[PDB]
Amino acid sequence: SMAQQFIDIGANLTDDNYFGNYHGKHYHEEDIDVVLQRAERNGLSHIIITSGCLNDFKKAIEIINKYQNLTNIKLVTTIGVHPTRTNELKQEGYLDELLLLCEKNIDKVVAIGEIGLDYERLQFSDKETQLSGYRTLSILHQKYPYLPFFFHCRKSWSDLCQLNKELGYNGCKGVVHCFDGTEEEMNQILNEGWDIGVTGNSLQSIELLNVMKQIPIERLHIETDCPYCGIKKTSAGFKYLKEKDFGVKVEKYQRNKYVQRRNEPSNIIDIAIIMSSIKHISLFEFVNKVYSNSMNMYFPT
Repeated sequence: SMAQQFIDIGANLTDDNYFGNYHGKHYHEEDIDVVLQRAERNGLSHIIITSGCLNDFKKAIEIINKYQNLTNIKLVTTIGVHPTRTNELKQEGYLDELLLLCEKNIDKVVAIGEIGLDYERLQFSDKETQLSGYRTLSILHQKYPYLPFFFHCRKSWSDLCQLNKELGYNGCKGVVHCFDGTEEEMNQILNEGWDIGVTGNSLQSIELLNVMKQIPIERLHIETDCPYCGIKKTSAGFKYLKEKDFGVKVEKYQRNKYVQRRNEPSNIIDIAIIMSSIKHISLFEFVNKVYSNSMNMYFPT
């Protein structure tokens, strides 16, 4: 009976922090329940739990199995291997196990992702391994040609665009998420038929604000990428917020309070506020249209 206002197209709910673990130490009880309660209280109706490898996918499925009966929020996930974990594709049986898990849980899967290329993180999966892995991952689109994409792109757009063409992705639906590129990259992305997802990282500088305000409203999605990417007091976008609660130190954890530096699905409102302000669109009109974008992209009827 709560409002249905937000779809978080990218929540990292498998992150250690939601199991009360911060850099290897256990601080508090696994609190996804209260994270979800706060999310419901702010009108989140669907949360796409991002998954980027076999372990993540197992975790995402466990969260959905455990919590779906305790929340009105639709919990779903994605199928794919993050460019930085494409090295894991070399282990024999890895891909088969991933594909079997996907098939058994296909009703929980709403995108192929998080997939793509990351040319700032080349130490576990080098450029060749990333390119190779992306090609291997095309089996997902082959098996499930109706699934839209959730793409990761860092300093790699020209290569990503070429690969998408080569693998026949062009003309499909998809979002380039956590976008922080240039105006020219934004326009090339839209020119290729894709949408753009905006997080707190997309809003960190005045230069980024001037790119994001140019995203056409009917091509825009919002997301938290939580626990990462919360608006900082340092952020350019912060100029547009009014009385943001930063929460409390993890040592002073309260069930009814935000943990400091732990972004949450409910913090998606920060993103809608900033975006609608810089685009000079009525907040509720903005909220409504972005909701519709994400529904038609990931939860079509």
